[PDB]
Parts: sequence; C-alpha cells; structure tokens
Amino acid sequence: HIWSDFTTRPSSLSIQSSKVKNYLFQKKASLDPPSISRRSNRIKYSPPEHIDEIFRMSYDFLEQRSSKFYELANKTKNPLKKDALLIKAEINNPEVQYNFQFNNKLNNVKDIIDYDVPVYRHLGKQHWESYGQMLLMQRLETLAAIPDTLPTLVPRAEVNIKFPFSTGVNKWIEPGEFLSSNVTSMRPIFKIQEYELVNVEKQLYTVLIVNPDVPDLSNDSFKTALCYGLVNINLTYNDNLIDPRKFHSSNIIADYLPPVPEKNAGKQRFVVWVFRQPLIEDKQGPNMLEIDRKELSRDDFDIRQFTKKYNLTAIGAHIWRSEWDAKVAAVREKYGLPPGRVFSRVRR
Amino acid sequence: RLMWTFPAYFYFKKGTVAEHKFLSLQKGPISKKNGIWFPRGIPDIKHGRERSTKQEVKLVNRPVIPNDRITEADRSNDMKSLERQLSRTLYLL
Amino acid sequence: SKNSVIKLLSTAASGYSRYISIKKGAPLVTQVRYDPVVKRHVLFKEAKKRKVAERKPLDFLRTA
Amino acid sequence: SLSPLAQRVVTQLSVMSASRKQPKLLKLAREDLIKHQTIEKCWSIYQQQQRERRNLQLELQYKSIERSMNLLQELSPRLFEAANASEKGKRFPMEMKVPTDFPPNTLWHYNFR
Amino acid sequence: PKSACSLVKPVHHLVKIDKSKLSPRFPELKYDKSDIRSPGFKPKDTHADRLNDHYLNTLQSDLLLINYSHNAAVVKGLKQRAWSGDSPYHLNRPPKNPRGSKAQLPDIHPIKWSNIPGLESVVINCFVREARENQLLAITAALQLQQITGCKPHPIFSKNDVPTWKLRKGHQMGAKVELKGKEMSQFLSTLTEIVLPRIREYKGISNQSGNRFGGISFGLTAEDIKFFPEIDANQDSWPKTFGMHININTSAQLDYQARTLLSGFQFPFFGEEK
Amino acid sequence: TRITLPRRPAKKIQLGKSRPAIYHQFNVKMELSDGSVVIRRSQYPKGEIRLIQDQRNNPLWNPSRGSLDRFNKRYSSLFSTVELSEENKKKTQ
RNA sequence: GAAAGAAUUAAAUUAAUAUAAUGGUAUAACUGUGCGAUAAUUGUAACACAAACGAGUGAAACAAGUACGUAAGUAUGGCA
RNA sequence: AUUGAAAAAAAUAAUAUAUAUUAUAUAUAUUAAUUAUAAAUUGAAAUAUGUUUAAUUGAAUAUAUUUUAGUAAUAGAUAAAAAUAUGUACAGUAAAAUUGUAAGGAAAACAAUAAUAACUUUCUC
Ligand SMILES: [Mg+2]
Ligand SMILES: [Mg+2]
Ligand SMILES: [Mg+2]
Ligand SMILES: [Mg+2]
Ligand SMILES: [Mg+2]
Repeated sequence: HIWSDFTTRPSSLSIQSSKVKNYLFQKKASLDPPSISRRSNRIKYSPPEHIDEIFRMSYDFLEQRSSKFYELANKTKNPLKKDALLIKAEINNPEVQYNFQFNNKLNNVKDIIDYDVPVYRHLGKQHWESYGQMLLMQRLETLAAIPDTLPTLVPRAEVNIKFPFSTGVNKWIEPGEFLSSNVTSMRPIFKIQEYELVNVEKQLYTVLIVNPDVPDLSNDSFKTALCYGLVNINLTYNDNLIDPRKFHSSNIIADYLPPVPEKNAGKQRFVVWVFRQPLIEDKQGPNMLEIDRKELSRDDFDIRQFTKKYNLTAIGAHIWRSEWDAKVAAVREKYGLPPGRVFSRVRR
Repeated sequence: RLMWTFPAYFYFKKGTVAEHKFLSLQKGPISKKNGIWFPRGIPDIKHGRERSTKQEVKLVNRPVIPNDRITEADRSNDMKSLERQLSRTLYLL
Repeated sequence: SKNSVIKLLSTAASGYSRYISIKKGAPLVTQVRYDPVVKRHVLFKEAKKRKVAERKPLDFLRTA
Repeated sequence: SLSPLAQRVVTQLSVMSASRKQPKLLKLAREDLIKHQTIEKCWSIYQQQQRERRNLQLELQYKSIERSMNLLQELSPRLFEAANASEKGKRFPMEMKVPTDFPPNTLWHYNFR
Repeated sequence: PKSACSLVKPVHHLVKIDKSKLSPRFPELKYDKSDIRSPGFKPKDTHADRLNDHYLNTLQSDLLLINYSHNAAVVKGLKQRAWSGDSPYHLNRPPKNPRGSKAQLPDIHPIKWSNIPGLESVVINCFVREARENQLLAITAALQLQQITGCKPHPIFSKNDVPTWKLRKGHQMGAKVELKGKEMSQFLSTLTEIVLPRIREYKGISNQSGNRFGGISFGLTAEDIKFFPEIDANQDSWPKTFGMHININTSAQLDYQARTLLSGFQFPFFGEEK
Repeated sequence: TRITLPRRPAKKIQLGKSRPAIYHQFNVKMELSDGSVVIRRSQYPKGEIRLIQDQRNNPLWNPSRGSLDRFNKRYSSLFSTVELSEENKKKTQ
C-alpha cells in the first residue's frame, strides 16, 4: 500500500480534509458527502449503487501499479526520466486528483497543490494547455504581438499579470484587455509559473514589457519602447510572484514607465515577454549577467537584437493594450512626462 | 438510473386481463400532495415514475430453470472427461 | 401586382418613416432600424392596414 | 380528429420517442465523481492490458508459424507446398457453436454422422 | 457583405488553438460524451459481450492460422496512374484514372496478428415502398427495427424522384440503424440462433454476395421478421411487418476472409464462391 | 391522397443537453430447443421464454448430430418397404 | 509491438452555387449547426475604374446606432 | 434550520447577497434546474379518513384530496432527403462509377471502395 505511506512521499499527495478522505475510503456507503454542505440537500442526495467495492478494487489496482512504477523510479538516475516515472506512479492517485481539480491552481496553497511535486506540476501544465495557453496564443496572433516584437513563442511558463498598486482592486489581467490609464498608472506584478523540470537554484529570468505601437513621425511608422525591464530574477515553483519584495533595484534595467497613449495615435499593445537565462556549467550558484545600460535605449528598443546579445529564450508572454483617455495627461503629470502629443483623427 | 420509463401503455392495452396482472405486480410512486413536507424533494412524476430515481418493473407454460455450470465430472475431477470444464478451452494431452 | 409597396412608420413618434416592398399577402413587417431624429434604433411598423395570408398558429401546447 | 390506426401509430412513435419518458440527469458529488473517474480509468487500463496480452499472444503464434513454415520449406518441399495452400472457401464447422450462458441438457455428444 | 473572397491567414506559432475551448457558450458540450458530467453520458460496457468473447478466445487465433500465407507481400490496388513526361502537356496534367475502375481501389495486406478480420458494424436498411402512399408505415417499420435491435433507428427519406414507381423526393420511407459493439453482437447471435433456423428452406448466405472488400449482406422478408422474440412474443401487436436488408461490415481485407469469419459465428454459406 | 401524420412544432434540443436514448430493457432468459439457457436484453416484458424451433434442433446447424403428417394420422390403423413392393408392378407405364 | 489522437499527402470544385452563360469557389463563395433576424441601418464619402453628357461601378476613411463573436473582428443585402 | 444515515474551509462556473474602482472586480453562502408549458363524465397511481379480515402490519374495499395519462418523431453543433435564399460564430465535404443486398428490375434505399512516413498520448515485450 504505497499511497498510504508518507515516509519518503510528500504530504501534498494526501487530502488535507479529513472528512473527505473518510468518505473516499469507507467499507459501506453509509456516510454522506462533505461537498454537500446543507443537511436537506445531503438527505435528498443518493450516490450511485455498488460504487464503494468497485472503487476500492480500482484503488488497489492503481495503487499496485504505482508501487510497481516506484520500484523503477528509485533505480533511475537521470532527473527528467525519474520525474516522468514519479508522475506515472501518482497521476492516477484519487487524492492528488481531488486536490488538483477542486482547489485553486493560480494561488496554490503549498499543503494542497505543491508545484515542487512533479505530478502536481504536470497536472498544472496539462490544465494550462487545455485553455489558458491556447487563449494567450490566440491573443498574441490576432493582435500581432509575435511577429511585430519577437518572431515566435513556444509557451512553457504560464505568465499572469496584475496591477495591485494603482487602484486597489484585485484582478488578474486577461490577455488582450483594454486597461485604463488609472489602472496601469503604477507598475504591474508578474507570476511566472514554470511547469518544466528546471534548476530552481541556478535558473535566472528576465522580464520585458515592450510597446511596439509608439509613433515615429520621421520614419512615418512606429517604433518599440521598453516600458519595463527586469533581469536576473529568481523563481521557485511555489514562490513565483515577481513583486518589489523579491527583485532589487540592481535587477531593474529599465524602471516602469506607464502607458500614456496619445490622442488618435491608436490602440497600443503592451506585450510582456518572459525569458529564462542561459545556464552555464561548472559554476555553482546563480550565473548573473551585466547589461550595458547606455547601449540599450528605451525610446527605441530592438527586442530581437537584445535577445540575440544576451542569449535569451522566450518561455512566456502576456499582453494588455491601452488607448487614450482623459487621465493619461494626469498620469504624465504625475510621472513628470511632457504634455503629450495630439494627432489628427484621420489617418490621411 | 438513466433508463427511460417502461411504456406500459404500449405493451399492455387499457382494460385488459394481462394489464391488470402487471399492475398488481407493480407498486406505484408517491405523488406530490399540498401541505406536506417531502424531505427527499418534491416528487417529479411522468407516465407514473419518479424521475429522480431508478425504476424497477417486476414481471408449454413452465419456469425456465438453467442447468448448473459446474458438472458431475468437475466435482469428481475426472481428467479424461470432456464435460469437466465448460467455460474453458480443453487440450488433449 | 405581386409585390406591393408599404410605408413603415417609426414607433418613436418623430415622423421619420422608411418604405419597403413586400409580397401581397406577406405577414405584418415590423423591423428595427435607425431613426435619425431620435438618434437610435427604434421599431418601425406599418402605418396603413392590409389583408394577410392567414397562417394557422402552430400549437406548441399538445392539443387533444 | 384521428382514426384508430392513427392512434396506434402515435403510440408506436411514443415508444421510440424520449417525450416525457426520461429521468433526471445523473448528478454526482465531487468525491463521488472522483470515485467514478478512478473506477473508469482503472477499468480502461485493465482492458488495454488484456488487449496487449491477446495481441502479444497472437504475435507469438504468428512468429511460431513463420518459424515452422521456413523449417518445412528447408526440409520437405512437398509438405511445405501442402501446408501453404489457398484456404479461400474454408468454413468453420457448424458444431463449433458460440458458447451459451448456461449449458444444455446433453453436454456432449459421443456419437455422430 | 463587402466580398466573398475566402482566404485563411497564416500564423506565427505551432500551438493548436482549439476554438471551442476558448468560448463559454456550450459548457456541457466541452465534456466528452464518455464523461459522466456530460448529459450525453451512457453506460457503454454494461455486461460481458458473448460473441465478442468467443471471437477473442477461439476464432481469432484460428482465423490467423487460416490466413497465413508464407512470405506474402502486399498486393497494391488499382490506383491513379501518373503520365509519362514524354510531352510538355503532361506537366501540370491530372493523373490518369485507374485501369479498370474510375475510383481507386485499396491495397490488400497480408494477414498478421494486428489485422485479423473481425466484425466492424451491422446496418439494417429497411425501405418500405408502400410508404409512398402511407407515411405511418415508415413509422411502424422504424418501431419494428427499434424492437429488434434495442437501438435508435434513423429515418430514411426518398432521395430520388421517379414516375414509374409512384415515388416523390423528400418523403419518409422506412428506417435504418447502424449497430456497433455489443448490441450488434447480440443482434447477430439472435439471427444465428432464433430467426434464421425458423426460415424453412434457407440454404445460407450466398457466396456470390458481398463487397469486393470485407462486406457481406443479405435480406429478410416480412415473413422472417415474425420470428424475432420481441415481434415473436406478440403476433397481435404487429399486424403489418416489413422486410429488411442487413449489411454486415467486417475488418476483412477481402470478401472470402469476411465469409470465413461469419461462418465462425454460425452463419451458413451455400452458393458457388467466386 | 398520401396518408400522413402532420408534424407539430419540433422541440428544441439545446447543444450539450442532448441525451442518449436508453430504452427500458429487461434481462430475458431464452431456453433454446435443448436445455441451454441464454440471457439477452429485451424491450418486451417477459423474463423467461422457451423456444421450439432453433439452430440447436435444425439439421443445417448440426449435420453430424403438415399434409404428410395429416395423412399419417388418418391412415394410422392400416399402417400403410412391404407395402411398396405389393403395390408396384412396373409392366404398365 | 498494439490502441487512440492529431493529422498530413494524393485526388477533387466533374456535385453544389435562388436563376442564363462565363469566370470564381474545398483556404470553400458549397453544405450543416448555435445565436440572431441585425448591416435588406443613418449623415459626410475622398480616391479610383469606367466614361461625350445623363448615368453606371469598386470604395478607404470620419461620425450615430445595431447584431453576432472569448477575442481578433465581421456585416451599409445576396460569389460576381 | 427541523428530518435520514452513523468546530469548519481551501477550484471553475452558475445563482443569492454585499461592497471595491472614472477596472463587468472581489468577498461570503449554496450547488438548483436540464426537455417542460392551459384544457380530460372514461384509464392508472399516491396520500388521508373509515369499515372488514390474519394493540400490530399486511390484504381487501368506500369516500375525499391530489398526482399522473393530451401518449407525436430532432437526443447530434445534426453536415448533400426536403424545409428561412440577407448577418454573424463554429464545423464539415461533394459527385460519379464500381461490388453487393428482401420485394428491387437500366432506373427506388442502405452499405462499402486512395496512402500512413514522421509526431503526441496511452498500454505492452
Ligand atoms: Mg461553372
Ligand atoms: Mg480610364
Ligand atoms: Mg462621368
Ligand atoms: Mg452569401
Ligand atoms: Mg447565391
């Protein structure tokens, strides 16, 4: 009985609720489900017949399979293979399935869904692929944030942004949203959730928010603008919210300048990109990198060139898009930016 | 649980001796009645069935009695006999 | 005459009205279009009266 | 309104139709839902295993046949030729019946023809 | 409409966007029909299928043994022939159609452990021709089919028009039902045991019957349908009764293999084989 | 001229809400010609049936194992081979 | 080695397109289905094509409102 | 909440209530419905109140109050039978010819008829 053992196995694989666990594992269908909170509703409810004995048999079967997998898993040396074996062992565990399905994945509590555990991480990845990743990809393609900034994306990390400091309200930004200048007045907060097996201690990350749609009237086209630039950020599967708490002033290659779209300049895409650092062998600890702060410019910014220079690989992305409103002038005034231009309504 | 109602009106004609026996064999569902608490919800009935639950329908002239699957040969453990296992493939050794 | 002309008069009592063509025994033609006097989409209805090919009102309530 | 034949047709139609004959939807609790999932998944796995076992057995049989026929070809050409014939109109014998739920009164017939 | 020009734009990523999942319109429809949470749920594997079990145990190995031909290579079917490039008019020319046929024919593979012939599907086509006069006859035929199978029939409509036979276009006329898996197996077992012995003078399914590739068929008269136990139990409920065609579809490469398979399930075969 | 049942307005089955037709079926025991019982699911309400003419008593399905009848019945006292030999002079033809 | 999926390749526009004939159409313009029934809406329409004038044709954009779509967007009647 | 059975909580989504913000958000509670809709001196069922049989429950029967039976097709995002011919969203592929099959025949309906290299997941030697 491998799934009852918790000597070597993490605590997160168990259900933390006692009542739920008891309901799952009983000898007869006597008890009533903890999910149904109300007495009358519990009375009304009737579970399907014979479900217990069969369930028990299924558990035994899959528990045996898990145990067999574990016999292989411990003998394995290379890490990715071992992780895959661990996943195979525990993915069919009812308790871990309960934990994952019916508790929040975004702000996961460590005791319930631990992303340090390989199985839970795999589940989270699968969940991301099912909806959120596809949506992100659609928003990147439709809005034309991929070819315009950075050729392609192979989504690996789930990136979610927030604007807590400006207004007060709590809301994770859906990709391709129209945010007010009040909302995006102060800086955002990232959460880079990584689902691949990666060296947590060594692996650093960079985050770049880029505005491809600021108008350049000499060229009669647009230019990019690095609105916010962080480097050498340390992520951990559970500890992953990039906040002023975590990153230092040394990490900020270009400190947050807010979206201030001009009147009739149009809708401006702000597409955050998340890259992971190149990992160097034969060097213990996190390998930093120095950025030439005079070389990179904010008013015009070759993202692709920058990536080429520092050998980055874009793992994640997110996007919002701002256009002119009444408060952009106020935002400019607060930041000490100039009055702001006004363009002709006609694109002649 | 998911099965439909048995359409008794088709198989048994109204006002017939065969229907009457079937009706006697059956027991009906408890209908909703005003001024009463039904703590297992109010009865949802159509064609005389509680929609919320599984339905049970109880049913020469001779009872069909099947023969025993285990045999005399099996009981005795006669290896030379062909009737000794009926559910398995026997091979001549 | 197979297709007749009719006058659809705006329901928001501006006085604005739009004209359309229909078959002689077509159902009463009401449509929602922009009324520029009111500056919104409003119902238009037939100002005049006329005879219609009487269809049997299809019964969803299972009769008899 | 309707004839007796029309009525009987309507009744017949009703027998087939889902109109007012079907129960409520099978709702489950989350724990119950999980239990169901674990039952189904395990079953599916078991079925796959069984399929592989049977498939493997068939493959093994095929390999054995191949091994036999090569040997036959090597040794006795006539015997090999006899073995490897077109069995186009081969018919299973009518005595090899599909096994019933329960056995008959006379289990086995000792005399024939 | 400003234009009718259809032109799908290329993309800049290899992620496969399932558009159905991004909507919030059909939440019940996002679940698979196999899943318990879907209203489309049905218990599939309710009991052990008997004919299928028999096939697995006894027949499949025997069939494999029968079909072994030593060092048998693939027989390619009739395909679309390319032009020899002996003229510059061959350069963007469509390929010559197949030799005998207009349509391409499939390759016949050697039978191994993977591709042993087995039952794939049964289809019970009942087109009642008196229903050109009476629509109610189509309904009765459909009910009969349902009774026989325990499966939901689909209505057949008159696809064509013709004056000689008093037939309109778009008129409900009989019904069909594709049986698959366990219900199909049961239906075959009933046919073998109950119905086809009660036909008095029946030699068998013809050996000249069938597709070129793994499909065999036959038909039952209105007299023959009265032997089905759902029909058989009550003569009185069914005054009228309709014949039917029975298309058996196998996983057989050729038709003789399919015939052999059906024989394994106690179907007699009488005529002179092709 | 064409006899029909005229259609009412069809009931809108919403997408996702379509439910599979699970007809009411009883487990029915068929005893064949010999005592071999077989269970089959059936829509008609009859728990047991016993069959007279099956594959298990048909000569086509087991080769190894009523005017004439009427005639035999009503010419039984006479007992009608010897009779053939008596009544078969092959001179006249 | 097997099962399932994603599919790709080949072929096809000979069917079908409310309607002639021609061009186009599977990336479908063809067909099915949900919602809808709105854009078979309101003021300015540059610029082109065509063009003796009178007319005719395609139409970016600006402004008001509407319908569908998670979104991107699409709709100022119909593949032309 | 009362009723049955033998401290709590940690998703999505929906619903109810509240408030945050020139952000259709968050918090707490709960998981309903899901193929229905008027009209039935006649069928069927339940419950209540009586009476008789073997305090008791079953069984039978009377009245009252209800409930069911109006029996009708699509069960699938249906996909070349017929039907809403303009919008939008999602998805799919036709035809011919050939081989067959109960009446069926040149001509009614149904079935079948090009290739899997590589890729992902699952089981397995
Ligand atoms: Mg053309
Ligand atoms: Mg010109
Ligand atoms: Mg001019
Ligand atoms: Mg069109
Ligand atoms: Mg058109």
